Amino acid sequence: SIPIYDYQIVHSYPHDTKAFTEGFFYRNGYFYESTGLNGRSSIRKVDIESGKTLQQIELGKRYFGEGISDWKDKIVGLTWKNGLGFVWNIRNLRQVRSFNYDGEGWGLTHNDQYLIMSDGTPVLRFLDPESLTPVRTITVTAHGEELPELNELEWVDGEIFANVWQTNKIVRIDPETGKVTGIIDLNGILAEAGPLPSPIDVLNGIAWDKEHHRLFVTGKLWPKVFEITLTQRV
Ligand SMILES: [Ca+2]
Repeated sequence: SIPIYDYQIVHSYPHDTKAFTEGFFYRNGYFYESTGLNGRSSIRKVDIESGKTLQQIELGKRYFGEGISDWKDKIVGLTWKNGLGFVWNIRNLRQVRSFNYDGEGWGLTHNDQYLIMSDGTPVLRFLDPESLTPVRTITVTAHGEELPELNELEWVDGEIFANVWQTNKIVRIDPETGKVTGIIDLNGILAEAGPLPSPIDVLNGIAWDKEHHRLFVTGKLWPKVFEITLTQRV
């Protein structure tokens, strides 16, 4: 019953083959990426066409960054094992706040009212953007069963898209119910990426350009970001 979507590549853009993508979004014509880079973690503003960095901060050695999302004129970021997050001004990525949260923090996105965070479990949390505390909590299910390993997130036209860690699939989640209503199958997309680096890591990172309706997907150490369209299979 859950429709499956196949992809068509519209464009491929260069992606840093050393970049362990942990957070990824599109804003004001650019990509913003939270990356692990050889043991340390950075937040970068990236030119889409060239994949080159325009602006970057490197987090303190005590912290390792995970999901990031814009909120108004801020960027909000999660961490790997710190149980805390950060808020930066978007202009110069100056840190303005730290906040605590429960458990782990993997992917982060937002809709018009809330930040939405995953943590590698089936559970998604909707944060009040001022208090940065959970005001709604939902459990994600596919075929009526809990779906764990939810990672990078993106709000796309009223749905929550999520990477499922260790797979080449992206689930489309009904935000009212937590039910998976569609599955995007990206298996085989690496065969269309050109020469691959060694090592290479997993699919992870979804961004959405609301103005032009461009959907972008990438992965850890992946040599490309793909702009893709979707068609329902069968
Ligand atoms: Ca995202």
